Amino acid sequence: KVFGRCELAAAMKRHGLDNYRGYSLGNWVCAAKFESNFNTQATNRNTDGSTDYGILQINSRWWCNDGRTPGSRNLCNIPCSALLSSDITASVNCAKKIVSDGNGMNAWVAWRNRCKGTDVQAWIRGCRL
Ligand SMILES: [Cl-]
Ligand SMILES: [Cl-]
Ligand SMILES: [Cl-]
Repeated sequence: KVFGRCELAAAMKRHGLDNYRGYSLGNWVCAAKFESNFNTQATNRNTDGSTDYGILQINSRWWCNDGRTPGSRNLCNIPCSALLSSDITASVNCAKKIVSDGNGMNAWVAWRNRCKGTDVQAWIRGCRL
């Protein structure tokens, strides 16, 4: 499923991500835009042998299990494939853990490089919400 922008904003808000760990909704929408282009099915292999999964590109070395990643910790206790679902619940639950791990949203490279410090409220402009 490829979410619309306002559609994803509404889902993220309903799931309690708006202002979670102090990160406004636009931060989360921007992160998803550049991590997955709002595509729940997105997967991308990383250089260390891990893979990033889903709308928020959650990593298989630390956070989810994909069965093929050396050093995997599965801290979200979830199969990575469950993070590719059309329902974002599992990705949100795991993202809440990631953003609580000490470095905030810096855990998302695309957020750090493309969202951090920018006018992130623009990502929710026009939405009823
Ligand atoms: Cl915002
Ligand atoms: Cl959803
Ligand atoms: Cl923080």
